[PDB]
Amino acid sequence: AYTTAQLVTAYTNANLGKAPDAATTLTLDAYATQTQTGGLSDAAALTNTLKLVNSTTAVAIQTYQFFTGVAPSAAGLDFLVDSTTNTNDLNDAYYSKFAQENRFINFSINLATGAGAGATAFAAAYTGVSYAQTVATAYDKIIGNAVATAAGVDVAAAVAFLSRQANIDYLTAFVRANTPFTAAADIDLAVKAALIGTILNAATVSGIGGYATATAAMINDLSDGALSTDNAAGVNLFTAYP
Amino acid sequence: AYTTAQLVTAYTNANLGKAPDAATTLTLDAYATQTQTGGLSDAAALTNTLKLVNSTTAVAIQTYQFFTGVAPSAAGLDFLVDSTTNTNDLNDAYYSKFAQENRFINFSINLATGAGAGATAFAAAYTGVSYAQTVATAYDKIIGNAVATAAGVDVAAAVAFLSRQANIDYLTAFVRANTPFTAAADIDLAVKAALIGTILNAATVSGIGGYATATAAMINDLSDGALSTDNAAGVNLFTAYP
Ligand SMILES: [Ca+2]
Ligand SMILES: [Ca+2]
Ligand SMILES: [Ca+2]
Ligand SMILES: [Ca+2]
Ligand SMILES: [Ho]
Ligand SMILES: [Ho]
Repeated sequence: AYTTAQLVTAYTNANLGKAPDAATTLTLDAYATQTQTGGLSDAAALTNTLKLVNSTTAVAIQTYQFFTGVAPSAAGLDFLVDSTTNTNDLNDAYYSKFAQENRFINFSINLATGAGAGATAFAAAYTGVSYAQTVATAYDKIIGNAVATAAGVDVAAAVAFLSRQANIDYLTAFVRANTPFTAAADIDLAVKAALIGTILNAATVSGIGGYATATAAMINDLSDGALSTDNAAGVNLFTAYP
Repeated sequence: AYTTAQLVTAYTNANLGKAPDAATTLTLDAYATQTQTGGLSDAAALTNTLKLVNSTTAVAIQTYQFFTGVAPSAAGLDFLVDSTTNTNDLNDAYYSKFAQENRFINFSINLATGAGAGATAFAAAYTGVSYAQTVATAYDKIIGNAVATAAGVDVAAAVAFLSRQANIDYLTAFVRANTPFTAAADIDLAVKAALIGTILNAATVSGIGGYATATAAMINDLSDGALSTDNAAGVNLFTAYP
């Protein structure tokens, strides 16, 4: 049985020192009183609390891992999510009009195609490969292929959907309008980055797959105030949380 | 098998020393003779007896808990329900023309928006949140969300109903006419209080949910004359009756 004052501290540390909105406080409060009456177990309540930190935090853990091969350190996460120094950060003013999806896409393009940390590596790996393959391989990397089928979701129907011509056209226009790219190669390259972003979203929302399960465990460890692993130059998810 | 003289004592202590009306005596009598013939079990008869004390007592236990975080002590309950000192009390002359519903609404507005004990806390918690969210979160706090679905009642249909525009308009007029509030903020705040009141009624009438089940157990303990928990400065329902 959690006091409503414990669930807010668990939420605050997950959000890296951002105190919850008035609205969400009421949501947390419901989860507390549903544990005092035994209409909800303890572990269940805590998971739902940490589910609310998806947009702010999970966006920074997941994308960094996929592109640079390592999740940011606790100190680094602070900078990306909730800081004094970064004027514009994930739980700040700039981003308050981006949905969950457009947050993932934003982070992806940044890290991948710009002067970002992942640019040189992602540029060499995904050159001269088709949209179809980009999606298929990435789907398997993130969500697994075996795991998805066991979970009951049909892989073939999902991959086809993401790579249909209508989808590609939508992104092409999106990337052309928003990003300062004009070259034919860089636009192509950025579209791929946006697709992988879309997949990361689709992963974290369903809870299936390796990426989603590890990120959940990192946020759980981060909940209590102190991150156990906390290597100075980044934590590799798959090493630390088996 | 209960003698009709035992069911009246069980009713009297639940009502805190108010002896039942002529009409209800006849109802209790039926419940007695239905236990002597074995057309009704013992526990069943006693529950129905205590179901009749809903309007008078359950109104004071439930509302106090929701707004001040603690049900009133036995001594306090006496004051609210059936006393010499309080000229106007729940089972007295003032309230004899209020239905069950309007009793809940009355108590809510008192405790929440006035100079009542809950004013300062409720004022800070429910400021700058919409009608929709007020209802949704409160529904879950009181009735549970998981519990309701298992019980078979569809949550979405019920919450939508409570927050439909027609409902809000009815209350707005109601609050404006009855309460001495003229400010635009206080009226807004009082409407929310009235909604939560409506939900408390809807809870106690169906028997579903954490709030309703605990209040039933407190009344059962109060039935025999002596309240076991009886902390001087209030009994927290969810601690005392697991
Ligand atoms: Ca900032
Ligand atoms: Ca930890
Ligand atoms: Ca009196
Ligand atoms: Ca007792
Ligand atoms: Ho922070
Ligand atoms: Ho009394």
